Amino acid sequence: AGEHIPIVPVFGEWGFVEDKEVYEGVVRLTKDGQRLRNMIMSFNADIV
Amino acid sequence: AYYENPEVPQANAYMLEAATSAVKEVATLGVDTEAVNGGQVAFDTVNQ
Amino acid sequence: ARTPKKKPFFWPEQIAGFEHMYDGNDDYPYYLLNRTDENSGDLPTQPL
Repeated sequence: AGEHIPIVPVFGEWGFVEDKEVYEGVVRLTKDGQRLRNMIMSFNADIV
Repeated sequence: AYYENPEVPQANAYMLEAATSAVKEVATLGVDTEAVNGGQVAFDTVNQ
Repeated sequence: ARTPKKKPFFWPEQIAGFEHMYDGNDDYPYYLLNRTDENSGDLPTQPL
């Protein structure tokens, strides 16, 4: 029944790397720093 | 003579410093205003 | 993750028959190594 596409995606910062799409929330590469802590946590648990 | 366990190397401690700073880095976009309208301001403008 | 960490060195001729005295569990409150060896005996000097 629309006269335009009724589906509106909301984005954070939105754009292209060059030609591939990329967008980010507040979680994008947050994943990196969590894994360093988890690394030390898993290894030292084995020592204990 | 008494058994000496791994005491957790200085390399592990150096990585803990890099780990704690990394996880909070992306996680906070940048608090513009305390409480409401924090790091979500970038999302809020494009959402409306 | 990868590196050997602080654990006692031994010789293969003084760790012979000891593998229940190291396992990472409490089956023991002490350790045992070979004090003397054939082809001139030995005495403890902390040989580890």
